[PDB]
Amino acid sequence: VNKEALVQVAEEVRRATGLPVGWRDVERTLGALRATRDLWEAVRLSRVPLRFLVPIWEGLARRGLLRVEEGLDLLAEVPAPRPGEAACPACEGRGLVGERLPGRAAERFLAWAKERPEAIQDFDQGYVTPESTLARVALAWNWGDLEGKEVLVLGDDDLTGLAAALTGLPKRVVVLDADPRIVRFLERAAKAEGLPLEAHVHDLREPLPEAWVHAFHTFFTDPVEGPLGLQAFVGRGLLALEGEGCAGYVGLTHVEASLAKWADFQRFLLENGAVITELRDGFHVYENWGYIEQMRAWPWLPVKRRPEKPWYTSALIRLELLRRADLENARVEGDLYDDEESSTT
Amino acid sequence: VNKEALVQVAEEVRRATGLPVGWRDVERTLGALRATRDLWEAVRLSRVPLRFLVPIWEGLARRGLLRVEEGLDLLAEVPAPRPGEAACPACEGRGLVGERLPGRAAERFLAWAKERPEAIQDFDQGYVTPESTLARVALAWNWGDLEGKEVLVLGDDDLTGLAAALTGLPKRVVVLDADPRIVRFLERAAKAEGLPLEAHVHDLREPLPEAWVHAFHTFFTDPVEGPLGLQAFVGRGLLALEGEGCAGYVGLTHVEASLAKWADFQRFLLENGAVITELRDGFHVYENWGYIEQMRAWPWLPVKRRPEKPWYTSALIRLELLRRADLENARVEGDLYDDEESSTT
Ligand SMILES: CSC[C@H]1O[C@@H](n2cnc3c(N)ncnc32)[C@H](O)[C@@H]1O
Ligand SMILES: CSC[C@H]1O[C@@H](n2cnc3c(N)ncnc32)[C@H](O)[C@@H]1O
Ligand SMILES: NCCCCN(CCCN)CCCN
Ligand SMILES: NCCCCN(CCCN)CCCN
Ligand SMILES: [Fe+3]
Repeated sequence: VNKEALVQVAEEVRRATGLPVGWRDVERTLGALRATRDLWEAVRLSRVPLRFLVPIWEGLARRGLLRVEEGLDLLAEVPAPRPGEAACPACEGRGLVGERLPGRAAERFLAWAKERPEAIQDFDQGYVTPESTLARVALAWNWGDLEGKEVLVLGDDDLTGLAAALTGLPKRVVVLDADPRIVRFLERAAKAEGLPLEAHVHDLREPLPEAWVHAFHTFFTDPVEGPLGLQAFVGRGLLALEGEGCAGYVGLTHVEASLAKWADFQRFLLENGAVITELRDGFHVYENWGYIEQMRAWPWLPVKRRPEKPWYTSALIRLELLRRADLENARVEGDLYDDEESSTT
Repeated sequence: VNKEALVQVAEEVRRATGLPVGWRDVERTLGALRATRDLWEAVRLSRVPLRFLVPIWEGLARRGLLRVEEGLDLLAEVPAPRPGEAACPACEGRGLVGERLPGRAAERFLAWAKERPEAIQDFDQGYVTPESTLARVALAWNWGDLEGKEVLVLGDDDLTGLAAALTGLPKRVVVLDADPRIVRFLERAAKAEGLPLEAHVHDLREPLPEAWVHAFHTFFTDPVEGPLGLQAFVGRGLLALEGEGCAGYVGLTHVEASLAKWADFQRFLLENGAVITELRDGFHVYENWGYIEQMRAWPWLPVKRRPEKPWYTSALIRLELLRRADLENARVEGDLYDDEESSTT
């Protein structure tokens, strides 16, 4: 197997699906398979969308390069790099450790996370590990985006708002979520701990209310990944920021977003006056959600076994505004949970 | 002292200098000074250009907010966050570690580093610590940008090329540098260790030779940071990549580049076919160079004592091409080593 084989597998998939699948996506697919035969692990190692993975694995099987039988087994020596093991074990490759946060935030957060609302399918929910929440908050601590600042959290299954509020740092934390279970849990924690934390039921398919426009120094979001998802979560965040000097924290996956779409996201940020100052790939590790068998991709999977360990991960982005973001504050139209590269909804 | 003072301090500096100095840079300046009396540590904690910090420190002193003597001491309570301390100590916040590299590369690189050429001012040199180099290469290993790949290094006081060769992963490594000392050291190492590693004297102000155009899968550079430096090094590197699916690794400082120049750099990348997949800020720690008292900024400093520990740092950026970059291969006109934001030449 040689380099042109990778090119032809991609073009074939590009022809069937209309999606931006290139040869390096095929290389990555094969590279992961050098290290694992487990489907979920292959996904984690690959950094390719699950929507691309399925037809690539099938194209590869058609050519006799891959055996699909209770696992994904390579049949040939391949022209693809093996995954390297360079990640720092002490911080799981993050570079940041939440244990270091003040106000004993890390230990107090673990107590709350034990009673957290379970992830549900209606809102594309699936929460990150506690260490991932605490480290995302620690990035914001390190960049001076918590202390004395007004913090907005757009969707909060991860409980970032709680973690941010437990540090003692923020002036206040406001959390928006469509799910009353998350709002109520946050309001129970706020009252029990004495935290300057409020939470409100709001569906981000509808415009951001005027109280929250240009009213915050810092936002966090781990959003749905459409262009619709970027209108519903990130565009709203940008509009919520007062302006120059305000910062945003954004989750970004490979599983549901290609590099062509990472580039569309980055171009959206740069054209609306922001700049990226951190992009830590693989920063968030997700806890397995209960509804995996009900997602769109499940019937497509070549091997179907419930995962037993984490496999879904995302990058953490920090952006900062160089000027005020005057974006439209419009309704989302179209199905937020049906992006063409989505798979876990 | 309210936020409007922060804005006035920035507006004065901006008006005096013509440079993009904003309120958040003044907040960052002050935030750092909450945490240290030491000028070099204040630079490291600030994330502000030294060309900015000098006049901000002077503007603060003029308003009776900062005492400047054998240390920098704040004279009032200030609305500025204290920088957080959540970096993982194990990997110095990078998330990556060199020790696991293949070929026993870490251990072998350390021994060659002991005899490295010392940094000279003629070429704006200043090498990162050995672990910074190794971690930079390890990021490339984790992203599959070394194994069976053709690697170009554009400038190499850091000896990234030797470190990458020592893994035994690349197909080959080509190093270009204007300094014959760097070239000759690499040749000797290549010969002694039997590595597929070659080095050539080349001045990046001149066109990339045709034999290196669109010839590589991976490049590394830690470049001079003007518009011009970014054209001589990064624009060359992009031209050197074959195209879609190829990777670049770029060092980018706060010390000599503002957030506005970071945003100009990011837009350059995105409009030339690239996408950022990693941006780890503060990844590289730099060893203190000999000619510090002959650098441009030295007479500007409000206190003048040799640094006893590291203070200059830079981000590590990973870019990937979504398509071929067809940039011009023209001669770079102007003064490479005299960018408006430069301070360490
Ligand atoms: C997208 S999953 C991250 C979070 O955003 C929330 N979320 C998902 N969809 C919406 C929506 N349309 N409006 C508001 N919050 C949402 C979820 O309930 C979860 O806490
Ligand atoms: C910017 S310093 C990093 C490296 O680039 C090299 N360098 C600096 N200027 C040039 C140039 N004009 N052409 C090639 N290499 C350069 C230095 O010798 C060093 O090893
Ligand atoms: N469907 C469960 C996985 C959700 C991942 N995130 C969506 C990103 C892809 N569009 C939301 C996670 C919130 N913590
Ligand atoms: N003048 C000494 C400091 C120069 C910094 N540059 C050194 C590059 C080689 N390691 C890098 C600036 C970041 N692009
Ligand atoms: Fe670490």
